[PDB]
Amino acid sequence: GQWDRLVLNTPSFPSNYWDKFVKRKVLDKHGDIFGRERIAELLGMDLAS
Amino acid sequence: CTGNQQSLAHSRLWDAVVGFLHVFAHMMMKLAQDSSQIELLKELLDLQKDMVVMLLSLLEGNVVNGMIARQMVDMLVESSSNVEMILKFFDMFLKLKDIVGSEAFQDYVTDPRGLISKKDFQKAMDSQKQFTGPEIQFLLSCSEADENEMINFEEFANRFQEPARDIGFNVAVLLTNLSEHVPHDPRLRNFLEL
Repeated sequence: GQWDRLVLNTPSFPSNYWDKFVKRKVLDKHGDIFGRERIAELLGMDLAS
Repeated sequence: CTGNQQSLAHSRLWDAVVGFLHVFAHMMMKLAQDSSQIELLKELLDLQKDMVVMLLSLLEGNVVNGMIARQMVDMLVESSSNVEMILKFFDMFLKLKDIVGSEAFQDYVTDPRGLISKKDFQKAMDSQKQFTGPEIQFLLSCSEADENEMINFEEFANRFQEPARDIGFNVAVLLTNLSEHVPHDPRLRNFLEL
């Protein structure tokens, strides 16, 4: 449950699970209520903002 | 005392409560825009407690889809505009307790003593979703003042939880009981999603 904390930052997370956008539509649900500028990097995917 | 229950149903009672619902909304709204008259607001809520509870008494011992319960939802229809004004009031003070506490809001606060400015509060509220613009103007208005940069949020939230911990419970019971006894009425559902 924490060894897999090492994969979210890489820009290749959806490699097999078909859903190669499992990183943009989480950005929008939580989004405003949490730090919009800080979840932009803790899920990798820099330059998002 | 079913024989007595029908007497109040066939009585000039509904036009009294609908008037009460109207006057309850504005003073409950007006009083909150001040810090010195807050003491009167407490016993005003106590009147709400002792008014909704009697509506439960009418509803107790009722049959499903009964005649008494029909007027209960019917009376709410012609008073609808005033009802949701009361309902909306609880939402702001039950979600501001959630906004104040999230670390996202803690970013805009940079004040070791603990206070916050006014314009930054407007930005922080606007940055997040919900809380339509005019409501933000209202929330700023009911806040405190002095120096235009002294808004103690840690105390501003915990000033309507304990006094209004009730009422909100006894309207939750009211809506839930009504929803069960009359299960198919589109008028009733509109209030539930609010």
